[PDB]
Amino acid sequence: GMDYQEYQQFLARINTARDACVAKDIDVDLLMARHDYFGRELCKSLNIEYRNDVPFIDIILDIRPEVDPLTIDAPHITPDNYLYINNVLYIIDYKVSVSNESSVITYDKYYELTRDISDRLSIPIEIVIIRIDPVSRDLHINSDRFKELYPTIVVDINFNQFFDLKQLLYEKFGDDEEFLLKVA
Ligand SMILES: O=C1c2c(O)c(=O)ccn2N([C@H]2c3ccccc3SCc3c2ccc(F)c3F)[C@@H]2COCCN12
Ligand SMILES: [Mn+2]
Ligand SMILES: [Mn+2]
Ligand SMILES: [Mn+2]
Repeated sequence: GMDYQEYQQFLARINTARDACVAKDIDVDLLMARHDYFGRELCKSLNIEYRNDVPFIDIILDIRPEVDPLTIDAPHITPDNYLYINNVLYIIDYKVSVSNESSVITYDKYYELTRDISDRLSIPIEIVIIRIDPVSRDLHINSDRFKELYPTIVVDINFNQFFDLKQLLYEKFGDDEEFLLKVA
């Protein structure tokens, strides 16, 4: 599961919170930690270095190190990770969601903004959204090309600890109207 030091920090934050807005920050942080926890376990399965929100220009400079960083027309996107293999750039983003809604938003955006730099570099750029459903624990990957690259991708984890911390948060703030309708 998640780190013991990380778990206790959430538990301390929940026990000291008295205010809805602080409680919603803990809620958004639980989602971020849950996402990052998935990323690290996924990256282990894919045998790639764990990364998060890496600037696209740093990706171009890694795969094509002769490119002038001062004068390259690159998109201003920060994908979770990438894999450059057989002159194909796979742009990876981690998702933890019961819905594909957030996947379609990220795909449509990353696809549209990588067409030009793909033409410029003469490198095909494949957008790979890797989503785990946190209930079913099923792994859904859009990219056929990415799935043909790898053996069947298995990320055998659960989010029971995240569910538990969220449950404690709602024990304490479940009757706070300001918390229940808090966005942050
Ligand atoms: O890196 C991400 C990102 C993802 O890669 C993602 O898959 C889902 C969501 N993301 N993001 C979320 C985020 C990420 C993970 C879990 C919950 C949240 S909830 C709002 C929020 C994010 C990041 C910072 C922040 F201050 C936020 F309030 C932002 C959005 O766009 C830029 C980069 N990014
Ligand atoms: Mn990200
Ligand atoms: Mn992500
Ligand atoms: Mn695997």
